[PDB]
Amino acid sequence: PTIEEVD
Amino acid sequence: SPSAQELKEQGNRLFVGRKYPEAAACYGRAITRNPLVAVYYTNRALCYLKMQQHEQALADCRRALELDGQSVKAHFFLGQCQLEMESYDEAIANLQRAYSLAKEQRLNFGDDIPSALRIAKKKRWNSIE
Repeated sequence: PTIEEVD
Repeated sequence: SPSAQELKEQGNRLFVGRKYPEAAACYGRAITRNPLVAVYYTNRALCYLKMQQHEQALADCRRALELDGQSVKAHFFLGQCQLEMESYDEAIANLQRAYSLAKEQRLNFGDDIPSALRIAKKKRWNSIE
């Protein structure tokens, strides 16, 4: 649950 | 010979390890195998932001958005990028769009996006002064 992260 | 998803995960693991140029290269190799996957571009765009390469980050956001117009991260990374480039109004609208899209998609990032929005609006305001 973190926006600034790769998928 | 690694697969596209193998290279993406290797890129991911390098990113977590703060090896941004190495990770960006891995995503490049993923793209070579399958250029039609939005996440490869949004992942690399985040590398470019960490590497201070805003123009490249911008270009990757556009590649992702053309593949997936609903991408929350593509809009969020684009707004962050614009924020650092001092395109304040564009930055805020893209962060707002990321917020709306995530809400629509029932994606939970807690208060991350509203937090980034406050930061962006604070910066535009302070800049105006």
